[PDB]
Amino acid sequence: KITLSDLPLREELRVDIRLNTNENPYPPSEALVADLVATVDKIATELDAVELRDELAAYITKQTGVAVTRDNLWAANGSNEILQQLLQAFGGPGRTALGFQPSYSMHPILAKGTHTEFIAVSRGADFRIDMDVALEEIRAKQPDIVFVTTPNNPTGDVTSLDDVERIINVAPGIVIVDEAYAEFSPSPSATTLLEKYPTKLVVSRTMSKAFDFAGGRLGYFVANPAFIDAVMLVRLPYHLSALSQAAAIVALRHSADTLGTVEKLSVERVRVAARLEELGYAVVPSESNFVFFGDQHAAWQAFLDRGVLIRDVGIAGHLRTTIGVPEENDAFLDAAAEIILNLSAWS
Amino acid sequence: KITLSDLPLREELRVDIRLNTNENPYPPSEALVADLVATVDKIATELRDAVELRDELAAYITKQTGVAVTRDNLWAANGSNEILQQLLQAFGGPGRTALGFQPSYSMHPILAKGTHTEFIAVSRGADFRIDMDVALEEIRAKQPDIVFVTTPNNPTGDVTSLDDVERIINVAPGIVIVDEAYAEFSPSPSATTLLEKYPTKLVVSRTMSKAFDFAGGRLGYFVANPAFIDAVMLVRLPYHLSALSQAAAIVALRHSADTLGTVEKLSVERVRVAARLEELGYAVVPSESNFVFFGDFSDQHAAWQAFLDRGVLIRDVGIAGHLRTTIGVPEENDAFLDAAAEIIKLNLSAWSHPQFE
Repeated sequence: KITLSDLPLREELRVDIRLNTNENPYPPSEALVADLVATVDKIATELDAVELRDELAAYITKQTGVAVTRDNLWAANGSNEILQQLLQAFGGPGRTALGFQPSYSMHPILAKGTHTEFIAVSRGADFRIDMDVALEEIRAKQPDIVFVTTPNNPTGDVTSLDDVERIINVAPGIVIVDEAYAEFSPSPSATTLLEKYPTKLVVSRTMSKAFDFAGGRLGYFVANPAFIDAVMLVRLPYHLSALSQAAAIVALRHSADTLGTVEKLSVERVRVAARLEELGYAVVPSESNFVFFGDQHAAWQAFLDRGVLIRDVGIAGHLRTTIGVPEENDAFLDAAAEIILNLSAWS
Repeated sequence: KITLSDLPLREELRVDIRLNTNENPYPPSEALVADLVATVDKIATELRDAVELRDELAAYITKQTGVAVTRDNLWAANGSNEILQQLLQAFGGPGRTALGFQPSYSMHPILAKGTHTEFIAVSRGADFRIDMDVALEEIRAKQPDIVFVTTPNNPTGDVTSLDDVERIINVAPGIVIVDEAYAEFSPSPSATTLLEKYPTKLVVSRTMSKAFDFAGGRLGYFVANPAFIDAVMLVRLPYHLSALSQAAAIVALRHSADTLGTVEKLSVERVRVAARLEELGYAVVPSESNFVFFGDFSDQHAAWQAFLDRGVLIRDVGIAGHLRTTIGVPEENDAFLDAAAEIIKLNLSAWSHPQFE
């Protein structure tokens, strides 16, 4: 009986209240569900994602205030797939992508699958991008792709558009601004910078943190139309099924009810962060649906013992709690107050 | 005007009766639709690696092929292209090659470009079957890391025997992907029967999108030794397949019995359409898919226009002298055969203007 070692693999490849995944805990609207079931019924009975892209452009126009059309919009099965496609067109063998740590956007499987070398530059002690290092490294390394995540995961930190523009101007290739968590932030979108940096800027977005549509998922990006032409050369034909498209379309036409719940999540974040600081925790200012706090795996166990699952992102001294409904949020705040000591590391 | 040349692109990247896409034209069962809407409602209201879908796919394949498999032999992705991409990422890629037999639709050029696998093509013989001497010679010569065999083949409809497949496997040094996208319509046994014997080499690729119809869901999958699931797990995008996509595929699978009845009906109709084309005087490649590949036209695009003029959309696959008609409902099939009859005595020609620079 055979193991992986026997196959010709490429050699380089050798409980109750859960606030640990960064998703919208609120139930979907009756009108959403109703539209969903009626749309599947119609599609189930049988009579490049143009319609979905119209809808995504509409959603972004109203969300960001930047007027875009389907020509600026590109959809895939998820954010990882959006990024894969961009790395295939603009990264890959002999090319590099540079990002700022800690970040969840540059998943290692993307490098391996696309053969793009990933370069990491540490954020500063405040978990914010250190602009002097950032611009020096980009100028040193001439990376083909620069990633900026804002708001950042796991830290929640936003980077100003002025700083983003700085990064774009020194960046020789493309820049992917990852706004997965942008819905929860009051700050303006980098979509406002597209007109000025058409050959460079791609704004990456997702429906999977704010929306909830029968377990649908959708990653998308906003860019100059030429970027759509580019990823069309690498995208898998019929990558996006009619079903996936339809269901994303339904979610997007009920986005008004979705944006009400993200408003509620955003207000609750401000609260949870403040209270953590009262309790004496050091909390990175956030504009996401989560908080990054501490000064840890032991602490993570403590919370779990009290029936509260948050996330250990493997970053020393800190843990990430995603904002939930208020009862969940208080239940978290209870555990955290009492969770505040040393203990040594063995081999 | 800003264009694609202004971006830092990788330099190598620089009517009524439609019988032209190879899908099942029959309506879904009321029970299917009912289950689908109830499932989505349940999932929509909100109470690791597609394990449940894979249990159900394994059950399907066990019944269909007769070869006993579990979820550990089964791997699911959004479609066949995605299944192939993942395999090429694990087993192909920079410095490696994949060899196929033309004409075939399985090795899409975008797969080569996205994965950086070099594709090699070997021509099928004058009968549109794999010419085994040339096949085995070229595998020997090239030592390709991946060999593709599509059976039934698209666009030709031709099946390759398991004996010939085994010959190909034994000379192939890397892996062999047998693409059985169209297998449901064929009476011949599945290469899943060969899995036990060739665990380190053989992957059988399958899809639901030709036979099933489930709210515009799509689902590609493969059947193999469990070690192959371990392999593609290293390259697959986490959460590549949505709960929704999985759910819907599971509903289609639990109503398979209804779907298999409609494929039976499509398969009987194929035998008819093919025979009648041969009566009319058309040369028809023996098929076991849901389509027929026929002609010896002078200008086959002209012929394609003729059919369309008569309200019948078939497919021009850009192969000289031939066109591909996918089998539909019997009325559609007769409507096709009518036009086919009229067309076989015309001396159609419709040259285009040439390329002005």
